Amino acid sequence: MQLRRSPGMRPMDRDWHQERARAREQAYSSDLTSQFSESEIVKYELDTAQIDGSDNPRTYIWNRTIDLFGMNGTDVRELRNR
Amino acid sequence: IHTILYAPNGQDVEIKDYEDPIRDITGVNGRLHVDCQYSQGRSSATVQY
Repeated sequence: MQLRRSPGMRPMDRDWHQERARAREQAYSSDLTSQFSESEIVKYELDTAQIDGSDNPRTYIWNRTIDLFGMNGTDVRELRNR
Repeated sequence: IHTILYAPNGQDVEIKDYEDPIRDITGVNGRLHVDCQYSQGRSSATVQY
């Protein structure tokens, strides 16, 4: 018998995909222990998701303290030479 | 005496407006390529004080 949490079934769960997509989008580093619950790391097999902060949009969005020029909120991967 | 005008985008002066894609700056820029050359410099005399 198989349950949604059982190890051979995880790739069929829509939620396992969606939460691994979230984890990649919300991380800043491959250091999972700092950023996620032990429950999340186990339930979503986050060791095997390519989490590194490269997919988080905030890695690329500018957020300077003072904003005279409307530079804040621009995303470098949307520029002409990217 | 020849004045030689070259422009890549037309016949004459080209003026271009732009927004900076990042910085909330607008500009206007003009260009023209020009040379001047005597065909025959003997056809010309300066008057001197």
